Amino acid sequence: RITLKESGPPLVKPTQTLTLTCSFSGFSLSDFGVGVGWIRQPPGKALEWLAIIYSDDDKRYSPSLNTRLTITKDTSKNQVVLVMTRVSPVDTATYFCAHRRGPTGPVNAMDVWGQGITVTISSTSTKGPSVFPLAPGTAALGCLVKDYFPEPVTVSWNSGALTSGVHTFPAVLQSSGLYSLSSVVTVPSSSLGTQTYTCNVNHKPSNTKVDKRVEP
Amino acid sequence: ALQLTQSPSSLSASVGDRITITCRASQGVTSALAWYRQKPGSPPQLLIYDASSLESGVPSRFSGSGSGTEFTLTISTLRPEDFATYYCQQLHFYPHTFGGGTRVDVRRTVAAPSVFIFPPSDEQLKSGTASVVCLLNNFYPREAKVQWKVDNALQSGNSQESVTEQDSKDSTYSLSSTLTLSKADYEKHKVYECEVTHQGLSSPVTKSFNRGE
Amino acid sequence: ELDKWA
Repeated sequence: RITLKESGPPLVKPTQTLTLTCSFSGFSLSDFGVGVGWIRQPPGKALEWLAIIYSDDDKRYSPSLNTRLTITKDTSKNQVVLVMTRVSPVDTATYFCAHRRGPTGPVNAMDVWGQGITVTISSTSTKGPSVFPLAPGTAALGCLVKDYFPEPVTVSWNSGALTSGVHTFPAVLQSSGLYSLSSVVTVPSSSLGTQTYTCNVNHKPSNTKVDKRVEP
Repeated sequence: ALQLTQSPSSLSASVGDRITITCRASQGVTSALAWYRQKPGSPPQLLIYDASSLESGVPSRFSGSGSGTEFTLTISTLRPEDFATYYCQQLHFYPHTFGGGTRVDVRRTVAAPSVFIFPPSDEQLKSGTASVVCLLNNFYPREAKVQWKVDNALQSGNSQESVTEQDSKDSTYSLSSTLTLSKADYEKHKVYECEVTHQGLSSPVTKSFNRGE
Repeated sequence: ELDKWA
């Protein structure tokens, strides 16, 4: 039926402007009522309403983001554009654009959403990770994959041969603009002296491969 | 603006369970209230529009009621695909507002975490910084508190954590906290302890190490 | 202000 989609830059630097585009098809902005809004959602946090624009141009913004947002619509392309200025790391989130019906009672909801595009703010250039050990019956051991950019990084243990006991945690964007994530595997003691544990790290975005062995 | 208080904020249920979640409005929004289900990694999905109307294509198990300031979303029989986060949104006043979301995870017996603390490495310790991490492995429920202490001074504003998603087999969670000190600060303190507070523990449990020893 | 179709 109706499908919408977000385009734009996944990486954006503090201060600059973030221009997002909503390309849709299944309706048009010529249909009476029809609205297209922008909803953003930080990491692991709630949905936040950004702005809405309708078939005839009235637009409403978020009182909090009002002086920083500008919404427009090109009806020849069936696109809606959103410009957010002077961004900071707190603007890092996933941005969604959704469709709103028009009067035919049921214009009370946003029935179809884009799939979302996750934007990340970071005055930072590409950078490979440094791999440190997190080392010692149940026993834990792991790898601290620190200071890399941008996502993602892939971690496996013993070249994939070890999969159970493993927990690769979500990376965190540090105050430095760089990422950091830990991967831990839980084994049972006894093997700590006969078994061997190596985490294979691969940050494709910077071509960095590291095999790290961990022990007491 | 218009505040929407969702509650519970987090819920724990099983399949075939029947749960009712509410969404409270600070001001009367008539019936301009929508409900969405959101599975991790996927966008919100409309379930109920106009407060009580079931959105075409949505299972009949979902339903909504309310008007003005009180609204609910009920799931007659909980399915595997329902363990997600739910949000309500009102479209009566500008700005359009969302609630804080309600979380529905899989219920299992309380499981206390297995705590491990990892000191920084000598290799890291010469880049100029010391990362000490605490691991809270396989617990339930999700709620856990981690406090860092260096020579007993409670640490604040220099740690970061991330939790994994609920395991699809043992339904537990695992957390990872990283205290970041600068090498110099790391070396003028002795006890590095990680204190975990969790429903499966009668008293908080601490894991510590003495830098040098 | 009120939503637009209120």
